[PDB]
Amino acid sequence: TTIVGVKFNNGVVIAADTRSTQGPIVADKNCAKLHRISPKIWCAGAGTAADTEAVTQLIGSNIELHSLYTSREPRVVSALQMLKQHLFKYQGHIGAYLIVAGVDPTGSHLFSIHAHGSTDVGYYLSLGSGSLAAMAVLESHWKQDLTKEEAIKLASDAIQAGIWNDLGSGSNVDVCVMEIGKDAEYLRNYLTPNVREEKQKSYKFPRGTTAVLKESIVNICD
Amino acid sequence: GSRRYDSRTTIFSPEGRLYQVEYALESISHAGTAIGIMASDGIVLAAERKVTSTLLEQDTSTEKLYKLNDKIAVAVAGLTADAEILINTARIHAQNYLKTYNEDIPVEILVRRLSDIKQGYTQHGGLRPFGVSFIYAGYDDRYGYQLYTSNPSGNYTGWKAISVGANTSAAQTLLQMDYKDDMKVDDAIELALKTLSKTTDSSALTYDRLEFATIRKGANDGEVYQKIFKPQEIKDILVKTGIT
Amino acid sequence: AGYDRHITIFSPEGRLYQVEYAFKATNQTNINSLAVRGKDCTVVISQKKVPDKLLDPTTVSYIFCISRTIGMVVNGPIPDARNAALRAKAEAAEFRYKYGYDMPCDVLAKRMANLSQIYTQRAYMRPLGVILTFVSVDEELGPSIYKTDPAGYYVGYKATATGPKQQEITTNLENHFKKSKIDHINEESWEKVVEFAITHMIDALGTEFSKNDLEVGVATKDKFFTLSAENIEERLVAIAEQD
Amino acid sequence: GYDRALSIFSPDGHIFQVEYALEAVKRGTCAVGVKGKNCVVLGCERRSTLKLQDTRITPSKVSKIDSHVVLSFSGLNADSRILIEKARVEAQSHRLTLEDPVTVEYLTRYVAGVQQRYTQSGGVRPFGVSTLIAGFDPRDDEPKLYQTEPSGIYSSWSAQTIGRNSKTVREFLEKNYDRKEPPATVEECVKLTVRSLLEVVQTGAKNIEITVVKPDSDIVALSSEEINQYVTQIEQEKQEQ
Amino acid sequence: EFKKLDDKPSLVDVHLLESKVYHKLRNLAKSKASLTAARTAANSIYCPTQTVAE
Amino acid sequence: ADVKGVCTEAGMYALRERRIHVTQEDFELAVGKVMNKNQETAI
Amino acid sequence: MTDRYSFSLTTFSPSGKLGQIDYALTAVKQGVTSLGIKATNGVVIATEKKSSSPLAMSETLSKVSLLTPDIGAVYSGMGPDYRVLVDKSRKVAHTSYKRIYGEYPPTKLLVSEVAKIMQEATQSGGVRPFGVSLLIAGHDEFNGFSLYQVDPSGSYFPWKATAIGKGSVAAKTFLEKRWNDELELEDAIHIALLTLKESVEGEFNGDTIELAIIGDENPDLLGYTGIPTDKGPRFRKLTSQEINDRLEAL
Amino acid sequence: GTGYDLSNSVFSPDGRNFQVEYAVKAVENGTTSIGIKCNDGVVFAVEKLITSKLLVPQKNVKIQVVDRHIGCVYSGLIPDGRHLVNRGREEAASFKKLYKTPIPIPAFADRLGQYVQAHTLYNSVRPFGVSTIFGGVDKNGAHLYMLEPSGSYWGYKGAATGKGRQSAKAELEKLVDHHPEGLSAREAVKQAAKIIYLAHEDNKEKDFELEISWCSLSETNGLHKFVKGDLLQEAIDFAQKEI
Repeated sequence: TTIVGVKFNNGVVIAADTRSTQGPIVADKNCAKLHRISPKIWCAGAGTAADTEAVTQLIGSNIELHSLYTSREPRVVSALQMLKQHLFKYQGHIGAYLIVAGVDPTGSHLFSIHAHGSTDVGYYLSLGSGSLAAMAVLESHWKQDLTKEEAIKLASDAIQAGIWNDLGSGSNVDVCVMEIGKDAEYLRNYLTPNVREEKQKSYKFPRGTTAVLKESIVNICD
Repeated sequence: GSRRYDSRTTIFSPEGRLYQVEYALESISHAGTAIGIMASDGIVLAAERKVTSTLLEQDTSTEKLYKLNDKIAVAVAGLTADAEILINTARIHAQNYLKTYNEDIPVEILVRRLSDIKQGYTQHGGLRPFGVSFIYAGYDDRYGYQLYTSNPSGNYTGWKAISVGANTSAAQTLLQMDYKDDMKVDDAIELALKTLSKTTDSSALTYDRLEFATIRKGANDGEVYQKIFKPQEIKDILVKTGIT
Repeated sequence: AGYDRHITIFSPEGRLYQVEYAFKATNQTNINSLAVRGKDCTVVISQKKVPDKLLDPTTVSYIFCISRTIGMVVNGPIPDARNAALRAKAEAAEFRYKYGYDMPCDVLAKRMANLSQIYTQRAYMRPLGVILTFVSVDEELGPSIYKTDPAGYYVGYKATATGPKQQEITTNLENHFKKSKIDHINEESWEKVVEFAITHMIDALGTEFSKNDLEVGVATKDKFFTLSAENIEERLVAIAEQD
Repeated sequence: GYDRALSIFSPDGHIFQVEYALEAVKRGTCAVGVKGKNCVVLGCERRSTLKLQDTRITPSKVSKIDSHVVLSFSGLNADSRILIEKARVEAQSHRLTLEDPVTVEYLTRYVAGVQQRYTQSGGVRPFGVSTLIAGFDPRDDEPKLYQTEPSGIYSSWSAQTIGRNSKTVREFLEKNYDRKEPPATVEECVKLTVRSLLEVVQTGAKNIEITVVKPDSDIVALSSEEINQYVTQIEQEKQEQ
Repeated sequence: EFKKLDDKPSLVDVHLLESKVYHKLRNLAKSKASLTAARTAANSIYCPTQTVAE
Repeated sequence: ADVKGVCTEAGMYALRERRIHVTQEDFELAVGKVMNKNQETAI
Repeated sequence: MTDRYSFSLTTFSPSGKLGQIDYALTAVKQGVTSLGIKATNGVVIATEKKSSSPLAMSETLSKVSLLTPDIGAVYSGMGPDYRVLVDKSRKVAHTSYKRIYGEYPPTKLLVSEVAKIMQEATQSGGVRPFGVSLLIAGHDEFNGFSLYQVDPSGSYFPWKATAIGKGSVAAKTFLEKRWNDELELEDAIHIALLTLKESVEGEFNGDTIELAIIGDENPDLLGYTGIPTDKGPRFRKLTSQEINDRLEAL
Repeated sequence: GTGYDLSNSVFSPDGRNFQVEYAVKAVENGTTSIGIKCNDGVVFAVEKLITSKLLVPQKNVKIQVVDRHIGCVYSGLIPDGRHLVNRGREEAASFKKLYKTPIPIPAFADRLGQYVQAHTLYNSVRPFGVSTIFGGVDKNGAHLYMLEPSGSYWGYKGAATGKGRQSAKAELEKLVDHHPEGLSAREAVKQAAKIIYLAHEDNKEKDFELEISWCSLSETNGLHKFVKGDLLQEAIDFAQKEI
């Protein structure tokens, strides 16, 4: 699992792969690792794949409730602090590794939250087991005053390096970009370097190939 | 001192009955009437919703008949708000019984659980008793069809035919003459419709303000079919009974 | 029976008598205050009545700074005002800790109104005896004046009055606001709005103020503070020489 | 939650709640019980105001606490079955703790104790029920009949009745029953119990229920077709003599 | 349409126009009937000054 | 009582036009006025 | 110390009717006259904002709120009680469905769940019933558009068209002829505007009318693009400029 | 309806709580006790009434000490003030435990006022019937606050409660006017003795006994202790000289 984030002048952009790995074996080839806390703030998890969605669901519910209570847009700062408190109260027993990016009337922001509660802020940031390869690339190519297409190209290069140089990262590329002026848009399968080729022979079997021990029908409706 | 504002809900009167349940039994009479007939082939539950108007929604609207289990259904007569909590607790208890024994909960167990819930408030806590009385209908392999009734006092008895709510005496007197021990479902249904026609406070009998719940057992054995009569099928029995 | 008027219970006319009587307790001090909304800042001015000469003027004040950015002026008996100030400060602390950013005035006003509503609904509690005027500048929204009540009915105000002569000051400011059609004072400097408010207050009450009769609270951009006596004397001197 | 005291000593010494529960019991259905040499009979009546009450699922007025001891009540029916539930669970706990089937004396003491506690605890009104406990102790054939009052006082009765018009049944038992010479047969006990009931029930053979308790884990409930059989010769012997 | 759908503010105008048309057709009795019906519908609502003047 | 009011109001309406007989359309005017008053005073 | 008012404050009168319930109904029948009607393609809920003092801001006060991006709420009773109710209902709806099921509850279950709080208030000792009457409008993919009215007693009834407040009797007795089986959203909003016209007693403009509509899933207000599964919130509220355009459409 | 004074949290139709008023009226039936805010610190004084001579002299005391620099002198229901000063001592101990800085006087005032009003919000607690003249010296200077049973406290330059409350305040005003620039503690103790003697003239029927104590930086350097030795006798016979 590789997730990166790049902060440019107008807004911020993050990216993620689609391969969910439970160890030496791959579970699913195309998954959505990006989690939505609010329509303007996005999160992507790393580390354990089982705490990320639960924690993001909790924070999204509470944050949208807080924004409705305040009758105003949510702020990335409040979400970051809430993740900090939640992860700290469990005392490091949750291995969730999350990225947080968002914009607000105060401006744009991008932070990272570690499993035991540590926090950091940077224009570029990659977290997770496959973060190393992509973060080296972004440290090599990043510069001041990036543009939207330049930022997405840099994120694509970082994720491509991560998927090529690491086993657990590959398949498609999922990218979300945040724009201060306009609405934040979400790209599904933005890059698909891996496409399964057709099989040499078709493994379709003739009808009745396997014997049936017993035939029965179970009712469903009243 | 927090004493002068207390009403002493659980207090014995000088002659010796409770007073809050006494007025709950009056609040029951001011609610919409309900009818329950025990037939050999099944059980019919019908009730006339009160406060009806042209703007009342009828497409998806059940306020007097509630489902607690696929086999057991109840009829509510009284304050619907207080009945909601009892319905939820009954459903929770039935699902817990299915958790514990993996077998359909008999009607008597749920009837006891609800009676105990009512009695607990009538006894201690200083809170007002629930002003709702239920009509329980269900099936099992123990005693076949069962038709109990509840009270704010928390006492329950079995009945071959009951009607709790407004004009209870008139409905009981009307049904006792026509009640036999051998009706099918249709005879009980037409008897209940005639009773509702003769006990209602309005002039005609339109399909909007009548609700029907029936228990039938046909080709399939061991499982009855619970159908809440929708208005489209409700208006059908009106012509069969001749009221139209 | 007759125990209706004693606790927060409904009445034959559908009224909560205790909450109604709570409002009559807000005029015990008969202290008149008003707050206007400037173009970029807010200023709230309140009468400062020192009954006895044994009082120290510095400590006697009905203006409490809730935080570095949110100020509050409260009318009514002071001990309940101080209870409300303590709770408001503690809740500002809790919100800043939990969410990490300074809260806007409307959120604080809504939370205090909700607390007052919980006070009214619970029988064993009594409603707060004060009327709180929350004043602040919100970079997300703008300058804002918020006034709650013992019942919990809060709403933003273009300009707030209070005290026994709340209605008279209300009409006095309403004539200006309905003739100028603007929702706020056009004076950019916090200097000018202070004299505007003092002049309107003087014309409304028909009284002339000295260094000690009135206490003025000013909320600029990300700053709230209470002017000292010399500041009020200088403002009054400027008003006297100007008009 | 509720801590207010509901039972307060009156200036004349009685507890108003307890003496009101006495009257609440006084409005209940009449229940009578007699004991022979080896048989105890608990007779009871039912309300005849409303009809169309079936028999199979109607809760029996005499509730089985254990295989050897049974209970009958009078007064408020709502509260009594709570005492029944508490007695049953306490009997099971006693079986678990002492490895011995419960005795009539111990169960009656427990019921009196719980009624006493409810008369003692704050925020709870006293029970409005009066209970009759009958049964046989293990390995003993002696019938024991116990009455428990809402005040918490329990006593043994050779023949006691509770409920409405209990004075008439009491005076009837005072002259057609001998404490020192109990009836020697189950039939005689049933006949005495039935003849006692017609002094008050005055027709209602349908809603007269009688439970006969026998030793060695034998508890039976006589049906209507036997009760009317007894009533036949009872009314035959009444008017001709 | 306006009879069942009770819309007196529009019923006044339609009845007034009917009275005008009937007057143009010299069937004076029907015009008077329409005018009286409009008057009946008029004096129960907030009909504007234009329609009362008409 | 509204019927009597309708009849009396129709009689008054016939007077208002200085006429001699009561007509059906004056009955309509009277019943309209009576209905309006009855539905207004219910407030 | 704690709370010594553990006894229920609602006691059955000898006449057989609840005191506090029949008292909250009286407190509700006086106040702001709100209304809401259901059309085939949507539901429109409208209320008038009685500006207490002309120096106040009716914009800050939210007469209508968003329970969920699909379900809105309108009241006609006491302000603070409605505010506390709406906050509690949002919290419990989140807890019951967003935490456990993952989406927003439908109108039918949400209404019962929020009425649970009020029917507990009339039961739990030491507290008084809420003095508000709630108009709940919402839509779902199975039961479609539905409008529910919640009474302070806790009883909720499904109504095609409704009104609560001072002008409740007139609006209720006037909505039968207005309403029929087939309707359109603009037709419904015109009906609501015409009905609310006479029930208002102050200045009539876009500022004094609070109006919300539940319609099709508009994606512009969704706040993100890229997921075909969701198409936006169905609950939208007209501003003063939006409503003073159909105001002269009368 | 009647019975508006039976309970505590009930509001009267004019909006004034009634149990608090009765507590105030109970306060005045107590021994007089004054306090003078001298320039460097504060000077307390009490007039513990000598009952039948069986009571041991110079042993029963009423100036309770909180921490080192806060003193408490109380009148009215003496035990209620005992409990109030006990809670105040606990609060000061907690503050010094978790801040390691001696509690400042206004903070102690806030704590005591919040405690006092906590007893006039409910129906299950009797309001305090004790008025305190607690004060002392802190880092910023000296403060002297009188607390009232309603929960309202003020930063007085001198205050007194008791039977001779009204007489004492007149002499307090005279002393303040005579020395507008300030007053030294050494002369303040003698003036306090004189003021107590003037107030005691109302209770001349019963015997008197004077106890005085002062907290200051010039001499006691922020420590609170009573007056013993020749200083008390000098104050006594100076005040008796003018009589």
